[PDB]
Amino acid sequence: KFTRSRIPDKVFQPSPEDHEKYGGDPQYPHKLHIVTRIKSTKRRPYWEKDIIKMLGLEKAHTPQVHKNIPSVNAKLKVVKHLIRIKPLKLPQGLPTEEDMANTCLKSNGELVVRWLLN
Amino acid sequence: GSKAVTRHRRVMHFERQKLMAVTEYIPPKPTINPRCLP
Amino acid sequence: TMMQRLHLFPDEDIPEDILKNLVEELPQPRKVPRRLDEYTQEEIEAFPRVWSPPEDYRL
Amino acid sequence: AAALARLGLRAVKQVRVQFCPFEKNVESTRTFLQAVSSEKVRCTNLNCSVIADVRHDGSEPCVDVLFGDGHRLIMRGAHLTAQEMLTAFASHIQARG
Amino acid sequence: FREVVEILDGKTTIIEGRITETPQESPNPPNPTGQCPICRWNLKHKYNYEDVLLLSQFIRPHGGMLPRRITGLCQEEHLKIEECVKMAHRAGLLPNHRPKLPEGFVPKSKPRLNRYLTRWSPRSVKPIYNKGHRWNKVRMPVGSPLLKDNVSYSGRPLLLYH
Amino acid sequence: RNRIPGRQWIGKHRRPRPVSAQAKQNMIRRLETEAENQYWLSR
Amino acid sequence: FKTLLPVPTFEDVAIPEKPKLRFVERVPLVPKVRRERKNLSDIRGPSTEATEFTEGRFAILALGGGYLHWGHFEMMRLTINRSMDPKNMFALWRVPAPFKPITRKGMGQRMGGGKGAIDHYVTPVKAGRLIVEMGGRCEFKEVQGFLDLVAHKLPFPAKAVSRETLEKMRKDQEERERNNQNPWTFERIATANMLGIRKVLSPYDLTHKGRYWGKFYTPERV
Amino acid sequence: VPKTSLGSPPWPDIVLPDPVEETRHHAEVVGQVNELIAAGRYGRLFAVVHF
Amino acid sequence: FKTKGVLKKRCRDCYLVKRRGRWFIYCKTNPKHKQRQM
RNA sequence: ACCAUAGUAGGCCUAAAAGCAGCCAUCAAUUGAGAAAGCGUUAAAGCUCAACAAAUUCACCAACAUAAUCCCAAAAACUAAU
RNA sequence: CGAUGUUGGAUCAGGACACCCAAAUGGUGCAACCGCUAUUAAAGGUUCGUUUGUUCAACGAUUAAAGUCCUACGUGAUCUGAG
Ligand SMILES: [Mg+2]
Ligand SMILES: [Mg+2]
Ligand SMILES: [Mg+2]
Ligand SMILES: [Mg+2]
Ligand SMILES: [Mg+2]
Ligand SMILES: [Mg+2]
Ligand SMILES: [Mg+2]
Ligand SMILES: [Mg+2]
Ligand SMILES: [Mg+2]
Ligand SMILES: [Mg+2]
Ligand SMILES: [Mg+2]
Ligand SMILES: [Mg+2]
Ligand SMILES: [Mg+2]
Ligand SMILES: [Mg+2]
Ligand SMILES: [Mg+2]
Ligand SMILES: [Mg+2]
Ligand SMILES: [Mg+2]
Ligand SMILES: [Mg+2]
Ligand SMILES: [Zn+2]
Ligand SMILES: [Zn+2]
Repeated sequence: KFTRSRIPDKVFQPSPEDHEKYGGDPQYPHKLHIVTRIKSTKRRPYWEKDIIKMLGLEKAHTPQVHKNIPSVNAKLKVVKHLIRIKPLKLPQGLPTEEDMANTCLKSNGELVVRWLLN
Repeated sequence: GSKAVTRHRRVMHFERQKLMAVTEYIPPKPTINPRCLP
Repeated sequence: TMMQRLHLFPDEDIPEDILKNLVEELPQPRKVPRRLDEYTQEEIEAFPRVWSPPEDYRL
Repeated sequence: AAALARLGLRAVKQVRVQFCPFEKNVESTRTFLQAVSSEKVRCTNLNCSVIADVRHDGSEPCVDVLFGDGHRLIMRGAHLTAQEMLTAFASHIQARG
Repeated sequence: FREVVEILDGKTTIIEGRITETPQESPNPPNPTGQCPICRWNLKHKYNYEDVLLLSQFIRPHGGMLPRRITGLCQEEHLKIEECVKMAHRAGLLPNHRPKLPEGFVPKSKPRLNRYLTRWSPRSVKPIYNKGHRWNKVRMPVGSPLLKDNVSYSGRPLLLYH
Repeated sequence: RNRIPGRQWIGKHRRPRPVSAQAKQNMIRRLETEAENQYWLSR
Repeated sequence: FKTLLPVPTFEDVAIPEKPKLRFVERVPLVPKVRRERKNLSDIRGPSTEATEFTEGRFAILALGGGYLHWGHFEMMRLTINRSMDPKNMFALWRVPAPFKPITRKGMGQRMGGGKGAIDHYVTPVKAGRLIVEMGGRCEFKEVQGFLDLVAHKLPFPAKAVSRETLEKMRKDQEERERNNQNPWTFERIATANMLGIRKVLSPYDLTHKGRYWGKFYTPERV
Repeated sequence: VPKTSLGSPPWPDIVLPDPVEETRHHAEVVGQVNELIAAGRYGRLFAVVHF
Repeated sequence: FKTKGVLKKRCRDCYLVKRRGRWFIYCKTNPKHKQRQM
């Protein structure tokens, strides 16, 4: 029988070089995910289809942002072969209420607050 | 449909073949051949 | 049709009619290696003797 | 020494080998001597004598072989190798005889 | 290079060894620590069947390969150079290294087919009558797998079968 | 002249089709994205 | 001139009586009346039992999986018994007599109607199991020479091995797998279900790790 | 310095001018074109436009 | 001559030779030892 | 490539068993050569192996025919390709 | 299955080669004549009768030989209809 699948925790214990490699900080985990749906749910089991639906990942190549809490990481772990996950970065920090209209999201995964001054 | 075990070697699903082909052993290649070293 | 615009001659003998239309000559797609007798003695002495044969040995 | 035995040395009269033991170049001629001196080649014909001439001063090793064609084959091994001497010997002394 | 001379005078035959001058290894190699002759000149994975100036250094005046213990080649490279020499003979380079035979130059045969990079010998190859379809296809060998390690400047691996 | 028995891609005997350098590239690139993917899922 | 070397000497070898192979029976003495389903799963994958030597220093090692019926036992028994010095060598069965009933129908039957009847008995052999174990005051080389015949006439691919040969190829097997240059191994991808590949794989694969496929075993597979 | 079919890359060697002389050359050229514009010596213009 | 899948020397006088893109076993003493690899 | 002489037909059973149907010992001369690893003989004699000496590139395994109207894209080993 | 008419003959044969004859060879427990094997070769050949509906098979006489097969067990909008 083809079934769902366990994923041993050993997979998710990061090696010290990986920090250097993907650009994560050894000390502090990032706060938010930008998840994108890179593949299609067709030819995949219904449960992955559902997980993708409830992650807001319905439309392809569109970014979506999610908490980095374990509740979410569980579902993401199920569909991790269908998606691309990159940490959200805030060079200019989080947007105030004056900056909502000028916000834009650059492909390096970073959120710029002031877009196109004069 | 064929049984799991068979006599004739049993062609794989293409995706499995791609798996097999990507995961082949790669022998380490020394920078200089030890023979052509002193 | 465009097979009719192709003209093939086994050697170089071409009707002067067909010679008089030629605009330009395409560069040959393979670089032809010279034989050993084509090389200038300059080029032969310029390339290193790699090994030193024993004087006793006969060729 | 075998290829000489197969070839039926009986067409030969006299074989002498003149060489100079203390020279550095004589190993070849010596190899020839021990190839012709072997029991097979020696017993193919009893009409043939094998003489070893040993001198310190002569300084040039040499091999001289007479046979009944009225032929005289003289090979001066100096820079000549053993099996070149024995091949020359074979094709020379067999094809003629 | 030691020539062997034979003379016939009055029912006496003289055979003698005679020494000529051998050219010497060029004064200053790039990798003097290097073991094998190809390697100390940094020619490993560089020479092809096409490089004659290199190949003609190991062979005999009559076109055959020199032995290995004389030349000093690393075993692998010896085989490579042998392949190359065959391939180059067949390609029609080294025309001076054939054996000279006064009679046989006269009897023309159909003008030599120009070929290059030929792995087998011409007399030994059966024509492939059956080709075969896209999935089972008979491929025709070009060049030798001994040279599959030559440096590729394009980056794409040399294509050994078509 | 060399027929594939029955239907091409289905049965006990199938059309042999080989894996392409292209396919190895693609598969490997996916793998890389997934390894990174499960790095970011780790902490 | 060549210098000698000390010859291997066997003072410690004790030869048992009846050194030649026992005759094995075509059919077990208590014939199985109840028709068994065929686990093919008993030929499939690596072997657990009979992986190691016991008394002897030589063996035939099974590289594939297969069924051994009486014909093969006969073949091995005769071939080995007249190929050995009964004084200096002894042999041993590392495999049980054939116990597993295999059915057939008369040729010309339509499908269905019930199970067939018991035609013969076989022994299941998983890849990596020693078939026959030969000890003695022998050097490996003679034994190897005539053992490879037997090995070759077995249904699965097989080899003749000594203790030294076996540990050689095992250390080589693991050393090849810690040498590996490419980051992507069957284990690594399968366990973590990368690319959702678990869809195309069988559960057993997690254990087999792409070394075993059906009854076949490819040793080159890391 | 030996020469084999391979040891030398099969493509023309490139020499790109020093950055300073290049910056000078560029300013010079721009000056020239700019003169062409100021004088009105361009005949008729075409323009590729995103719309 | 026999066409065989495996060539093996049947005596000390057999020699082994590659001609016409094949392997051959020729024997001068016993011509019955002649073999051609298929 | 090279080379082969000694107790001795070792003791037995057999018409004969002389290194070589079989059973048992497996010692011993010579720098060196098994109471003999292959062939051979009715029993021998006779050819080779291992032994000295002579020398010394490297040498473990690996090879496998075919169908019926007409083969079946054409072709091609490098100018830079995550 | 709103029909892909079925055995053997006749006629005309298309093809494979796993060769029966003709050609060229290797091995022989090949002296010679015969043979027995194996390799290569498919342009051309491969009989007439007694009985059987017969294909096979048996028998008479011969042939250089009387090949093995495939073609909707080739071929009924060309024939036959014994079965
Ligand atoms: Mg199934
Ligand atoms: Mg079909
Ligand atoms: Mg099919
Ligand atoms: Mg087998
Ligand atoms: Mg010897
Ligand atoms: Mg055949
Ligand atoms: Mg075509
Ligand atoms: Mg119907
Ligand atoms: Mg209709
Ligand atoms: Mg016809
Ligand atoms: Mg044929
Ligand atoms: Mg004939
Ligand atoms: Mg015909
Ligand atoms: Mg039928
Ligand atoms: Mg019909
Ligand atoms: Mg009809
Ligand atoms: Mg009608
Ligand atoms: Mg019709
Ligand atoms: Zn080298
Ligand atoms: Zn032989």
